[PDB]
Amino acid sequence: IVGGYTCGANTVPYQVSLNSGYHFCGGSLINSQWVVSAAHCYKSGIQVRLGEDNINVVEGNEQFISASKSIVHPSYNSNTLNNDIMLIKLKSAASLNSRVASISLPTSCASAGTQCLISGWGNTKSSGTSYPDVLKCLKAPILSDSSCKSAYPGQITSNMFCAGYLEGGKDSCQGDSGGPVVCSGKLQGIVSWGSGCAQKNKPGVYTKVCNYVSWIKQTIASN
Ligand SMILES: NC(=[NH2+])c1ccc2[nH]c(-c3cc([C@@H](CC(=O)[O-])C(=O)[O-])cc(-c4ccccc4N)c3[O-])nc2c1
Ligand SMILES: [Ca+2]
Ligand SMILES: [Cl-]
Repeated sequence: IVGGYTCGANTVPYQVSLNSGYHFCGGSLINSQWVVSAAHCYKSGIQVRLGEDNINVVEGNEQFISASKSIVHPSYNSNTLNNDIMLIKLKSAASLNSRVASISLPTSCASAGTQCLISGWGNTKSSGTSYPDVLKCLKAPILSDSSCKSAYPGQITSNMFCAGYLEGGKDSCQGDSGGPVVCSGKLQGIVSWGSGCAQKNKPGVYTKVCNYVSWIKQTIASN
């Protein structure tokens, strides 16, 4: 997260870290046995880490559970990153409490101007790599579709939205991918891509979760 702030331990109880010997993507707990992340964060050998703050120290509250299966959206396109969403089922359910809780799926899509909270252990520099130990947060508004399309002409599908600041300085970045964009207490986006991080006129592009609710629900129901 570039230009963000330290969240505070466990203030984002739905945030998860996908780990394969190191943190590679974030994700969101949507129920005690399922997580939502981005399809491009897929790989085998994933361990889901819940209740984390400092990812390099066991401070307590952590639950490390292996993924039983990962379901990448069948229509995911790696070249355009359209349908960049993935569901991960956990081998055993997580014990939910105040430090580990699920976030709700939306009923409606959010509007431009909606303010949301983006979090993750991704890079904090736009020029170079500096990864943090604790979770970083950023408050960012959803931009209008015309501003999004003007910034990424021909690359925005109806399953994406932009959120951020056109002046640069604040954005999500590598390592934040797969994590949550929560607005008014509902999971509205998934960190997906962007051009560099926090560059002027190149905002973050997120997966528009509201378009996948029926799919997420049907898929969980049949697995
Ligand atoms: N500016 C943004 N809002 C933004 C948001 C999420 C991003 N995720 C990534 C991202 C970048 C990479 C690098 C890899 C490298 O330079 O070593 C790449 O391919 O350009 C990789 C991933 C990535 C790809 C597969 C699995 C986990 C990952 N973290 C990113 O999400 N960039 C991002 C940029
Ligand atoms: Ca830890
Ligand atoms: Cl266009």
